[PDB]
Amino acid sequence: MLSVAARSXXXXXXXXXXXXXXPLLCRESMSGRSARRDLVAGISLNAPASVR
Amino acid sequence: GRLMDRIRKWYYNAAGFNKYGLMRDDTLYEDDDVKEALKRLPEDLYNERMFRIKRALDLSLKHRILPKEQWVKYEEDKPYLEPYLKEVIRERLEREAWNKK
Amino acid sequence: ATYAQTLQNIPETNVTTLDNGLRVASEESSQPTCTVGVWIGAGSRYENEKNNGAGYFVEHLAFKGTKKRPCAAFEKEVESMGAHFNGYTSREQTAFYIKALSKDMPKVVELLADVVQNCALEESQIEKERGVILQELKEMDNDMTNVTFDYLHATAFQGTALARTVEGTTENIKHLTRADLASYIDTHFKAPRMVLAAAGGISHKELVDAARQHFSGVSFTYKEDAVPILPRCRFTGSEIRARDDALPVAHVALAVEGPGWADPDNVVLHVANAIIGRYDRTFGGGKHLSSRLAALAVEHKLCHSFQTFNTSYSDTGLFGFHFVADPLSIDDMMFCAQGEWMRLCTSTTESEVKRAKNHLRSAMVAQLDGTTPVCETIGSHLLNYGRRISLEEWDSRISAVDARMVRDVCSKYIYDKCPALAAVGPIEQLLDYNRIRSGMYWI
Amino acid sequence: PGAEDLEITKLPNGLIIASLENFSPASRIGVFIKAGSRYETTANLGTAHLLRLASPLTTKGASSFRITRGIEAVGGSLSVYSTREKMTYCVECLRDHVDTVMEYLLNVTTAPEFRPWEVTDLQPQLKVDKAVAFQSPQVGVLENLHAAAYKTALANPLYCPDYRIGKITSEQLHHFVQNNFTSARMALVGIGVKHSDLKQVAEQFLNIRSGAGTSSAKATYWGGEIREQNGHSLVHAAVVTEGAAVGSAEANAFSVLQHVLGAGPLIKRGSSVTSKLYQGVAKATTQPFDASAFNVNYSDSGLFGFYTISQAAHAGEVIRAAMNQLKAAAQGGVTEEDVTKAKNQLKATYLMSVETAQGLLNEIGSEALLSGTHTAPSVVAQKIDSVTSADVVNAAKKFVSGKKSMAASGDLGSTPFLDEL
Repeated sequence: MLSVAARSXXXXXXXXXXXXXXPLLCRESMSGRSARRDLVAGISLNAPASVR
Repeated sequence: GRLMDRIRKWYYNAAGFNKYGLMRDDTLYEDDDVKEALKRLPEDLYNERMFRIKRALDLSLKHRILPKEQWVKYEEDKPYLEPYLKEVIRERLEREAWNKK
Repeated sequence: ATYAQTLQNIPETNVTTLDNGLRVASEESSQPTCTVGVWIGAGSRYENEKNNGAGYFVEHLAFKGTKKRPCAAFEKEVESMGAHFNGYTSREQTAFYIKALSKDMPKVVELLADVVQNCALEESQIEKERGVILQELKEMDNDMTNVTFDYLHATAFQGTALARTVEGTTENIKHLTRADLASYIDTHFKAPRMVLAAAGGISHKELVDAARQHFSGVSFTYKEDAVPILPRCRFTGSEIRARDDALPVAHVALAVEGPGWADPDNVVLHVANAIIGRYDRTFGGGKHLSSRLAALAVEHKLCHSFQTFNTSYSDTGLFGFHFVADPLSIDDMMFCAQGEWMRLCTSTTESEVKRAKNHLRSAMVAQLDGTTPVCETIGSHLLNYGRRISLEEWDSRISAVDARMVRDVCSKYIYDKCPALAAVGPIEQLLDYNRIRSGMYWI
Repeated sequence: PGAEDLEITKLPNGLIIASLENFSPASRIGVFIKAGSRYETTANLGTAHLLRLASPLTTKGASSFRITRGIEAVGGSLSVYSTREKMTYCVECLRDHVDTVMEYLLNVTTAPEFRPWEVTDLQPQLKVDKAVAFQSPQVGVLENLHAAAYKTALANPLYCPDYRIGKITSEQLHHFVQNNFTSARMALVGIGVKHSDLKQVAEQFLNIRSGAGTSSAKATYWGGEIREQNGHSLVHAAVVTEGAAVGSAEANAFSVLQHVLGAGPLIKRGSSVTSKLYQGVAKATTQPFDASAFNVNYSDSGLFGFYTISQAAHAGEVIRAAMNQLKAAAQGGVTEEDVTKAKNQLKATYLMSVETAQGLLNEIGSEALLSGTHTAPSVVAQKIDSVTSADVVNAAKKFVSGKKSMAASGDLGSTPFLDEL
């Protein structure tokens, strides 16, 4: 398990605002959002930006 | 042949842009390839070119020219843009050929 | 080894039907881990005015335990065996599936069955989910992309079942009864309308055995084994414009009526969508992307993103596209987009299709990357196509598509049609249905 | 057939080559590299980030144009995932086009040209790419966490700092690629192709001489506390201590202490029971929230602790509660069973996480680079359960005793300071 992840065609994009910058209201739409482990970063020439 | 190479230097002098202090490349009509080529020039080469041109235009408005000493000499004319222009055209042809394909 | 062959070596999908009518299917692999779940042909389209949202309210309680074992027990029993329990509910399809080690396969089935059959529906829990759901509505209300697709449906199929949201209405959630939820489960979660799907390292025979065991109840009458055909939904060329200039960017979604699962044209349509493709500001390809619309989008900064979609249903569907863009570039984007659609009906090249097919092939293969996605495919295939369609078959269909074909199919569904339009946000620059309508003809 | 093998040669220069073959209709090839933001210095910060976005730029063999139109032509893809210390350039496509797609992967990772103008036009993209990533508060606090937890290498941000946007040079890129993309630091993994071919490719092409050029200045623990007051109604917070290093002996202990405390929900909208931390928090707070065990394993260091999310006012109770649950565990509060649940909970997680061609290649690669060979899936499982009830409790103590570093975000008016725990 030396995997940096296993310890720690598709894809949807997004968009924000620059210059200065650019909802969760129940334990349900928040659970699983507490940094599993490290942070990865991806970029594809053909798909959305990824982050863990 | 090293003959027509005598022709070149002849023409170069006949043309007369060197009398304004312009380099051969400074005289290129700015079509699209040239437009792009210039955008790729290093800051310094770009500003040097800019002054040379603004200088020629001032001469042209004055109906004067540079003192013989200051004329660009055939063998000292820097073809600074040709390398870039050559590339901009290669890329374009590639894309062109690839899009018909 | 060639692509041709690898497609053949793929282990076939075994399907066997029980007595009550339930169907059992699986694709066995060498994998130690796996996924199994039940895919039900039931959703919001099956609901009515007063019970809209039941299928969703149910989806929330489907995990708060059964009668055989209350909440804490149920959860503890699932967690402590390292299995993942998840699910969903759409308009024409619901599903509850589990991810675990091939070993537990049988205990899993028992649990699946206990949920779809004995959901406790404890009343104290219902008064809690009421707030939970209400809260998820306010959160989902801030997701423009979804607010936009719901509006698209709400207008495209106005006055029908498909016009409803899956989560239902505020009033319904506030007043649904222990009864209604029970009634929904009883009326809808039934054997002939369900499919037990499994993918991973499991034995079909072993699987079907477990089924017979916990999927008991057999039917007496003829009505209990009849799978009801739903009243058809009427499509309407229209538009809904929700304007709020206080929102950062605009969302626009435009679409025409699709054929529905069964139709072979769906293959071509997907190839078509492959030509127009999709895009978003983090695509590294940039100005070189093969998609003409993506290219222009980059050249002229037309949008933050765009995507084409071929949402199929049993008897109908929606074929369109959706984009997000700044208030002042909506017009040009729409213009260029409708442009590309007309190009589809009139000038598609063999070059464009060759690539589209390759993109579509890779796409279908990518939908079978893991046990959960392969299980999802089986569940849906049986439920929608009444059987499984292999990659070997799909690929054949895809290889049959050519420019000529794409043109004729797109012309058939797009050319001179009255689209449905949903626009949300600072949409002033996009305007007049009439103008949008004229964009539906002349390359 | 199907029941194949996993060959794994290792050429002269030190370049590793791992391969498999599950006769999948599609192939997936990668190029794992020991290189990241960890090898940057105050002088070339962000250069690693830009290098990630620069993958589509012109190479000596293929143009910015042909790379994209070329890969798209065969329904292929090309991406670059990277952590704080590893970069992975991988492509995907149908078996028939592996050869085609390969040319570009080779070119991108070994022959970049980083033309000044291309580089210049590209830089403003760092601004955008960063802006989307930072939409998740999750990412903002992990940047500051590493910052407060270290003094160097790992303390470096994963996304190019603002002040350096537009100031990176073609130079910095070149040098960064010359001193880090060296054969002894690279591995060419590849699922879905015969090992003999993936090998033939490596040899006959790959240049950029062996060695290990620049070396990362060993990470030094700092134990800082960075707080970001930004008005958000939801406070994110992370509290950690130095933990296990990659492949460390002590590693597997925290992994288990992780699952014993709660490492991410298993039942949609369910209240994790096997999660002591969650359950412990729930008893303390009454409003919405989330809490988990945080664990990171780096080459020469590691991080461990918990991460929370809560309404600003119930921030105090949530983090203190998350703490007691760590102390209460450092005091024999770990049943012999909790250790058994977690043990399988982990083998399951690990196992499932390898159904994805991406997950698999990411596994076969991470080892083939940091190690030199592929561990047996039974060894991993054997090494995991060989963890004692004590190993776990002691890991918990290491946390309670060690110096902590924290990182908050949101309206912190009720959030506590590291010295109030």
